[PDB]
Amino acid sequence: ERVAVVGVPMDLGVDMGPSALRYARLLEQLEDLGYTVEDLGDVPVSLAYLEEIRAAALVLKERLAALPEGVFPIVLGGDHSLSMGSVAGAARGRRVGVVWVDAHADFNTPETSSGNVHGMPLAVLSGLGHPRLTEVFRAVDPKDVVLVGVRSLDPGEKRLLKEAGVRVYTMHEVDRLGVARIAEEVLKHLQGLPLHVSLDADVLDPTLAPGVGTPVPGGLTYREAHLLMEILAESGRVQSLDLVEVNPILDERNRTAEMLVGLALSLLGKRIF
Amino acid sequence: ERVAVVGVPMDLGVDMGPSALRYARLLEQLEDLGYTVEDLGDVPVSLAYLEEIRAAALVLKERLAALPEGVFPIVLGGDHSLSMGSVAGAARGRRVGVVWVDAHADFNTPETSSGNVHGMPLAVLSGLGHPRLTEVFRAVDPKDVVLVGVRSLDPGEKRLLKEAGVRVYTMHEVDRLGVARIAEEVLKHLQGLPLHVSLDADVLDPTLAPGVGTPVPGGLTYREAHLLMEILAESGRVQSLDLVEVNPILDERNRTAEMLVGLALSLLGKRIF
Amino acid sequence: ERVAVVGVPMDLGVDMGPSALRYARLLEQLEDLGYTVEDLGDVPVSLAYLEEIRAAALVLKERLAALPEGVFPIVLGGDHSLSMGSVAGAARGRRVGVVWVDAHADFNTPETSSGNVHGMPLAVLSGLGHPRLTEVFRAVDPKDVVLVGVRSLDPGEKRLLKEAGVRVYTMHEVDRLGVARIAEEVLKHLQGLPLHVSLDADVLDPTLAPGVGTPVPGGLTYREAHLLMEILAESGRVQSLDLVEVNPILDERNRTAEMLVGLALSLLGKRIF
Amino acid sequence: ERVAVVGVPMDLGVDMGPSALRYARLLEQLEDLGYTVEDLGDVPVSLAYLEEIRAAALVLKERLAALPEGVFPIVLGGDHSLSMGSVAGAARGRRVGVVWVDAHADFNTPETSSGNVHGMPLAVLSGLGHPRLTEVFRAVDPKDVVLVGVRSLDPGEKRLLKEAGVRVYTMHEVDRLGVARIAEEVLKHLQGLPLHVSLDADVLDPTLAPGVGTPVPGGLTYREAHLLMEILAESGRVQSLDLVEVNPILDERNRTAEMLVGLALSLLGKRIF
Amino acid sequence: ERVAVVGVPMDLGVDMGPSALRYARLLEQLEDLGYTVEDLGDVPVSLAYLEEIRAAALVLKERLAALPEGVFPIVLGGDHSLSMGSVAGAARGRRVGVVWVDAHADFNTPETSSGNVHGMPLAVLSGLGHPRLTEVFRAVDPKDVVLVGVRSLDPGEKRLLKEAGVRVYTMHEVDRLGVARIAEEVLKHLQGLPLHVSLDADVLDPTLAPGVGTPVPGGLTYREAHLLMEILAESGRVQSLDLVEVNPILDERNRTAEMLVGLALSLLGKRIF
Amino acid sequence: ERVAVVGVPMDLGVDMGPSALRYARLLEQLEDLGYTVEDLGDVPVSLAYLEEIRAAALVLKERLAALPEGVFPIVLGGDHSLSMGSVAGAARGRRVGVVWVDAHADFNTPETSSGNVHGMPLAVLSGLGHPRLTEVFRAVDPKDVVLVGVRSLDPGEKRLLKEAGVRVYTMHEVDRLGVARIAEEVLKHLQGLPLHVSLDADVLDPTLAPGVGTPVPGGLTYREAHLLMEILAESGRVQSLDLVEVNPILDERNRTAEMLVGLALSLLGKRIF
Ligand SMILES: N[C@@H](CCCC[NH3+])C(=O)O
Ligand SMILES: N[C@@H](CCCC[NH3+])C(=O)O
Ligand SMILES: N[C@@H](CCCC[NH3+])C(=O)O
Ligand SMILES: N[C@@H](CCCC[NH3+])C(=O)O
Ligand SMILES: N[C@@H](CCCC[NH3+])C(=O)O
Ligand SMILES: N[C@@H](CCCC[NH3+])C(=O)O
Ligand SMILES: [Mn+2]
Ligand SMILES: [Mn+2]
Ligand SMILES: [Mn+2]
Ligand SMILES: [Mn+2]
Ligand SMILES: [Mn+2]
Ligand SMILES: [Mn+2]
Ligand SMILES: [Mn+2]
Ligand SMILES: [Mn+2]
Ligand SMILES: [Mn+2]
Ligand SMILES: [Mn+2]
Ligand SMILES: [Mn+2]
Ligand SMILES: [Mn+2]
Repeated sequence: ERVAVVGVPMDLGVDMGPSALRYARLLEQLEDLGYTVEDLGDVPVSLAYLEEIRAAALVLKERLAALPEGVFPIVLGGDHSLSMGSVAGAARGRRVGVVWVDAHADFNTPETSSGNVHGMPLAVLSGLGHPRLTEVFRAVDPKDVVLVGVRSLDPGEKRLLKEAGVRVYTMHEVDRLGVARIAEEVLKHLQGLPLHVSLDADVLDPTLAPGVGTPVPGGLTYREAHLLMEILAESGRVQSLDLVEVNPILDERNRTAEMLVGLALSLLGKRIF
Repeated sequence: ERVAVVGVPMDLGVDMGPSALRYARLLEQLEDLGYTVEDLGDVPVSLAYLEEIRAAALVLKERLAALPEGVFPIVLGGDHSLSMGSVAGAARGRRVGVVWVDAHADFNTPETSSGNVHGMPLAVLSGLGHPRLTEVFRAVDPKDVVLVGVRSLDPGEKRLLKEAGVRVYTMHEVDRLGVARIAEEVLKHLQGLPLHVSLDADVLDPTLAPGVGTPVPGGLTYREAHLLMEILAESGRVQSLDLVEVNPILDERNRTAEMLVGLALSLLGKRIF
Repeated sequence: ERVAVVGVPMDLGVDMGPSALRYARLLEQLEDLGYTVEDLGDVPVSLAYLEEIRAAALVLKERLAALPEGVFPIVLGGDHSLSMGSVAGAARGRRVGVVWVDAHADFNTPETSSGNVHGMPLAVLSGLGHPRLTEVFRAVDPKDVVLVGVRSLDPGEKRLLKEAGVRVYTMHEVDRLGVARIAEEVLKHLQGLPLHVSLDADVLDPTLAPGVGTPVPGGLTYREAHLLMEILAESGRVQSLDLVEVNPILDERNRTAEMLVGLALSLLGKRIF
Repeated sequence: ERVAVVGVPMDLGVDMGPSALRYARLLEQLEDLGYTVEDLGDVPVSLAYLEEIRAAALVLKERLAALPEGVFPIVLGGDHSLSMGSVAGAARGRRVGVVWVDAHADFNTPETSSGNVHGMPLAVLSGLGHPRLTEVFRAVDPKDVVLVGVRSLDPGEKRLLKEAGVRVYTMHEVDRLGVARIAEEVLKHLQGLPLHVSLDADVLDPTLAPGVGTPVPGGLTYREAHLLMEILAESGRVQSLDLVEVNPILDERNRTAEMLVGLALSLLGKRIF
Repeated sequence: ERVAVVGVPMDLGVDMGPSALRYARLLEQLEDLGYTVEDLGDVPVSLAYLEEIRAAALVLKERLAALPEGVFPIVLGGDHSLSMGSVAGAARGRRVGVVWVDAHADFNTPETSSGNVHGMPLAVLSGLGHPRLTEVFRAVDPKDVVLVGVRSLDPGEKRLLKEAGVRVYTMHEVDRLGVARIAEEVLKHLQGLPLHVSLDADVLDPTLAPGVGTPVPGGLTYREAHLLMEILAESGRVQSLDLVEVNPILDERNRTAEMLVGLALSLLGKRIF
Repeated sequence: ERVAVVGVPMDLGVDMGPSALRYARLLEQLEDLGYTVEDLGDVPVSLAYLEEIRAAALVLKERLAALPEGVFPIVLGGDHSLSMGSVAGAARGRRVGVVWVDAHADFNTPETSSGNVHGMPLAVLSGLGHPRLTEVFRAVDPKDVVLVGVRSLDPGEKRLLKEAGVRVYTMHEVDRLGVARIAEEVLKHLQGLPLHVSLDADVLDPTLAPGVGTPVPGGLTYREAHLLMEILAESGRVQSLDLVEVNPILDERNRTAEMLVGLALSLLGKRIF
């Protein structure tokens, strides 16, 4: 019944993502859906910038852990790095499954690689990476993580993912199996666990979502993304959500932000029938 | 072997739809397919406009009912309201299955809703709605009706559809099951019955068919629409067809009209092999 | 030019009907008439027996549907129940008119009645009755059905027939109008449609055709039956035929089977001049 | 989400009530509350005047009955007589509970009494009174009616009310039990039913609402009226509302109209917290 | 249309339950209802007996999973322990709602308690209990389970039920709310899911069903039990059924078995009107 | 103030019902209630027996029609067939509502069915059935009839009841709505009309009233039956009553007759407070 929205304008043009999502009327539409919604505003944001990222993500983690239970958090973001804080915070010390819907795996470590932290959050959350990050953000077991829509990986990432035993559904599996079957398998693999969904806008085909920093051709269609959100919603186990990497500076008429808002609605129960 | 084409330029810019469809060479192409074709011209068209709609639809019903049996009728339209007359007329007092391919259910009543009659034809045909319409247009049992491609419904419509027991395949089912399976299920549900296909241009994704009054994203692809028509055609039970809601004023290079003409050809037997 | 004969020795002594008909030289006489004939042998036959009947009729339906078009099928039978499969199969998914020449209407449902399925085939074909049957055998529309020679009906049957709007020519109409006029009206009522003739031996007066399970006095004379067949033949629209209910165990010198073979020859063009 | 406002400037100076209510910014404030509002304008108004009243109320009934379901109607009025049409029209043929908040019971018949029709609407609605009125306005069972705030009754009225079994909460009961308890009892007595609230401005103490034709001392306080509206709103069952008897000619700075507009907002969800 | 009946004479005198139920003409009456029925015979049955129970339940699970889809399975039993296999098998790997109509919750684990396995099946099915059982029988999410008619619970059970979040309707709720409302709430709570109904004879008042191992006073009346079955039947979502714990050795004239057969008929569509 | 009791010992062991009812001191208790009572004795009684039934019922009709108005008639019976005469006679040519409290609908016609006339009285009274009966006993419009407590119907009866538009409250509705609400709805449905109550002993659960020819489990409880009678009594519109189908030969200590006598007392005003 209750939903809390918090923004993380972190870009360490994605820092404009939270405003774009708000402008796509995420809040008004959540209310039309029957939810009572509260906008918590934005979390202050001031190798590269590791400490600054740590500081911001820490505020986020603490902000989410404070929420009275029963309040569904939706984090609007810039960098996917914010997920280190959102997942750790939203998990509330309990075992949660993570469904990472992204064109990338974000499973790099300082060792595997351009040194961008927003390319290592899922690894950090899994307990792999720089100590200053894992010490406060490790929050999920690699076996309780599922990647969906992946189509671009670094050599080092591939190794780590395999070593860690993370279930990965690349676009190859999406094409081969279909979203309906994959969604079912995702729920089975993470059965009995509350689920945190982290949705990176770049999972959508670039033709549909141009407003992303690292576009990769051959992504999910509008319909597949909605189906995935609908099936995950049906499970009734989704407890939190990240809407990240929206970059209005590369977008067209804010359609990428509008896309993600529509997907959030589907994930929270909006149905045709 | 025989096909009769009649237009209903009713908009009570869709009134330009019949001309657009004729300009897309529906007639010439039906002949290339081996059918002998006759253009019957247009039916005269002069809450909102209920009596005027009733009058026009009545002329249409009578015109179709008077056709010699064995002559396949294709009604070109503006408003989907014309289907009250086309289905009642093409049914010939007989039990017919109705396959409504539309982004909407057109199952509203004066009570459920903007008062537009073109949003109530399927309800009327099923015997629900204003007495002045149901008294002369009721023509199908709700159980012999199947909706395909629906992605937008009003609250009242949902209730009526469930109460009536109408089989509904929304885009969610389309994504989940696939058109092939849905087409098979349609034929099974309406097994042994002649079939009337009512095709609303808006069932197609807006990116593919922009020339429609009420576009709704996430529609059928070009291929899916043809596959549906081809499987229905294989049954050999299709007996009549409506090609409605084409709006050239909102279209681009008449591509929406061309889309529907191609779909009509597939429904009438055109095959790749 | 081509005729295919198939037997259905179903009695769920009419199971001996196919052999009796073959022994009456149906095949040799069809050849003398100029047809190239192929005997397909018999379809395997193993409330009462509904599933067994469904199985056998389904094999029949598939066998007929698989025939190359242009091949006239003649089904020899025991129970008239086989018509659920012969009509559905011979229809080939297209609209066909049914001329049911029988002393009975076979229009009962499980509700209207002794529970014998061979008393419900026409109702099933018309979409009325047990779901397990109508779901695979519904194949004709009530207004495309004409009963000729009826002289015995159950109370429930009368209701269903009137509700369904089936054109019925009982012996009262035969006596009042004459076969010539009735045949003309049958063709008019089913104008433009290919015709399936289902001939039950009991339509003939018992004095002429004793070999039937449920004889009813006051039936058609030898000449009337031949006149009906000859006029239907002249239309050039007859596409399939059932020769059912021949029971050699109750017959005299196989004359009933010989009667039906003679009528089949008239239906297929045999003429005095 | 949707609200429709219609006025009935009937005084057969209360005819100036609709304008006064509109000038109190009822519409603008409903929008600030989040509702989408449509002003339908006024219904034409031309023993005493029974036929003229009937005509106007009939137009009103039809106008409300034609509204798409889901649209909350608020009728602005002069005479409370308009309620014969508003309740009958807003009921939509279904069983509805009526909460009549008035200093009077308006339960007179031509027999019980000054012949003013605006003193008989509730009786008429309950099926008691002149045939010309009950024949088209009877719309509620006396047992689904609850009067709140009554402090002035005619001898005849008392008899009819008791005979009919109408639940009446006079100011004596208000003083004794308190509005909170009375509001709870009202919802219980009319449990499971959609509610129509008819608010007569004279239910409020004259010192607070001087702009009324028949002021009666000892009415509801500002706070009690708002509490009643808030508790009724919490039920989520209120479907329609009448704001009647506002007379600007006897008012002071339009405060009575402003009072009612404030109460309408409370009834529609406005809350301090 | 199709029903398969299988018995599990497990008592590890309830082992005589399957014969008692068959003697109550379950099969003959299902056919009178219009279903085609097949008796699959019985599944071989040879802390306490955990492995033997596991073996039998496994055979049952496989037998049901192997059934062609569309075939409604009814499992006749001795011990309710058989449900570990019937539910897992009937679920067919898909998400199913479970309606457990029992005087007990059968939600014990080896830890919570007399060590009887037939007092732990629902817990096992929910994934709680001995590993040897949960590894092959876990098949439902605690949130998709609803208990109806409970009137006897162990301290440990109460904890587990609350921890798991299982919706429980004890006889207190039944008395307070009424079966009509409870049935509605059950369907809502398990909306959109196929339903498996597990009916324990002891849910019925002992005065009505004496033939049960653990009778508990204050149970459901004959009418309440039929109403529950009728409302669940109306949903059209019931896909499987268990009829367990019938003990003819403690019964009177087999009335408990006859009671359950009647309830099965109501659940499968039998209605007064 | 005045009550007339007449018996109809018709069984064409229910013929012993009138004596059983008298022995239950119906008369003495009616006097204790304040009524002046007169026993008119019994009406002479000499497909099946249609003419004999007609003759007896006719004598009954004439006997009741001849009673001075203001005298409440109570007819004690054997067969419910007597109601053809009691209702027609008690109606006195005026429009009366009929409350048929029975486990059966008695709405059969010679066509719908074992040919027992006592299974067709309500139909006859409604103008459906054998001409010999309807010509002299038709006396009520199907729309002024309400059945309460029904739990057993023949297929044909269902059709006739729906066709005729008779309001039917089966035990399913009783369980769902409760007698209180049903009694209110009965009075509303028959508002403004004098009421004739026909009470068949078999409406009561067999466990409570074993003395009936066709017992059907799941009937009304003692309290429900008294509540129904008390609410009908409160209306003050009940004008006549039949107490039928009491069979002392199948009864236990005349408790069924005592049950009905008690119910008559409640119907005639006996109250606890
Ligand atoms: N509309 C936002 C711009 C996004 C800024 C994020 N820091 C603001 O101007 O407040
Ligand atoms: N070419 C057609 C145009 C279709 C018009 C819509 N009422 C004409 O104007 O004759
Ligand atoms: N001539 C066949 C007899 C068919 C009668 C029924 N199955 C045979 O005996 O081989
Ligand atoms: N303001 C209104 C006056 C109240 C009218 C009521 N009929 C007008 O001048 O339109
Ligand atoms: N009639 C059953 C008896 C059920 C006893 C429990 N195993 C049998 O086949 O012997
Ligand atoms: N005691 C009554 C008995 C009624 C049985 C019905 N004809 C008598 O012999 O007069
Ligand atoms: Mn990412
Ligand atoms: Mn990414
Ligand atoms: Mn449409
Ligand atoms: Mn549309
Ligand atoms: Mn026949
Ligand atoms: Mn026959
Ligand atoms: Mn008033
Ligand atoms: Mn007043
Ligand atoms: Mn149990
Ligand atoms: Mn139990
Ligand atoms: Mn009766
Ligand atoms: Mn009865």
